[PDB]
Amino acid sequence: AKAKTRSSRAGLQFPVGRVHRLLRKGNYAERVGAGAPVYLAAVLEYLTAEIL
DNA sequence: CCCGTCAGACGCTGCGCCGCCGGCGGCCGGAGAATCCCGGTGCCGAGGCCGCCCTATTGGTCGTAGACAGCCCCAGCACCGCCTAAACGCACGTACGCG
Repeated sequence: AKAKTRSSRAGLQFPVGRVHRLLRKGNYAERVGAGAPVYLAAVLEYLTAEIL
């Protein structure tokens, strides 16, 4: 089997794979819906793009 | 002759004119003092590149949040009538305010 990054699978650049781990250790919740981080990383890329 | 009336000239008063002076205002010239570029020079640090590995991704699972399906029932909403305090309009005037 071959693996592909999730960021590409969303057509995104920011590290969905990394940021998902952050909420897991961030203790904001005990369980995270897998859909949430993909949404989250998308937001940041929009925000960062807006400023520069 | 002088007074009296009216008339005419004088003196005084009020005015504008007249010239002077001042002040003001405006406008400008140009010094000149900064800022502003403009070009020459040289880094050091982006940026770029390479090694590498730890984490991200994959497969599987399993068990449990949570949907959802259904349900009861409070209590939020209508509305209805009677009441009056509460709101409203104006009427001054003086006092904050603004210059």
